[PDB]
Amino acid sequence: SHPAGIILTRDSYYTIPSMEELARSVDENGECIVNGFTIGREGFGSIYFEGIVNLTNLDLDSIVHIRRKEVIVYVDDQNKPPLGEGLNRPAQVTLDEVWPIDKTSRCMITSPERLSEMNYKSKLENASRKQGAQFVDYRPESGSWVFKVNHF
Amino acid sequence: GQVQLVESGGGLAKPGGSLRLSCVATGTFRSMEDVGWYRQAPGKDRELVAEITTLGKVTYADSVKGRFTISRDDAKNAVYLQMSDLKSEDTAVYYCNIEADQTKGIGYVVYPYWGQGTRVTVSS
Ligand code: NA
Repeated sequence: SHPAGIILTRDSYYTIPSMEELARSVDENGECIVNGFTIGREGFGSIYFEGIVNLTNLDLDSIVHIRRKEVIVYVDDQNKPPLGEGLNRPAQVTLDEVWPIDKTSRCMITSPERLSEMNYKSKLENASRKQGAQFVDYRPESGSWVFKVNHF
Repeated sequence: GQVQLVESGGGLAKPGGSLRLSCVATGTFRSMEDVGWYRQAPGKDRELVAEITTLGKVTYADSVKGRFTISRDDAKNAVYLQMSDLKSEDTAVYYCNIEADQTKGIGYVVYPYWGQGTRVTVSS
């Protein structure tokens, strides 16, 4: 969506509303403001920002990085906007295929029985807490971990 | 990310003796998660000796329970095995396994790392 100044070109990334729809969502003032915004990366995860978000000129290629088992938003604090501005605001993260690695074989552990024996869910609850996130859910059969943050 | 392990404390003791194994992790990681000591003798599979998960659960192999004591220091990122009442079957190379949290943003990226090990010989 060139017209809104939004920069998102990486393969596998998408927005909700779609980049094509955001292209048709520029108001009389040159601005693209949506109510509820998701940026996702298929196979990896998504980040949902509730409420009114001004997307104008957002350089999502530089700002948002959804990787295996982690998200990075604003990689440089010198370029991070104040609390409540841009994407530095409350968000709900969904990460896909969040599974432990076998200590000797380095293989992914997906069996729900082994996951429950390690209490992997409790590992994710503790990891959410130690990072200041609010644990929401873990689905073992898909490895989907959901948690919420106040900002980035 | 990078992790380097330095294992030490292995040497020779006779039956009934004592040693202290140590492993120190450095590198770029956020924290140590599950940590454990293992051992491999010739002709055998590598076996778990003792472990402390990131949640605090402790586990000993039946053959060393009450003789070996694992502990961890999460300020210094080090893992120790106090081996007392050593028996000749304890002879093996000992390996510390350290799970490193390598997350860069928010998440739970964890990979396990092995060292080159430290040799224990319990001789007659
Ligand atoms: Na973490």
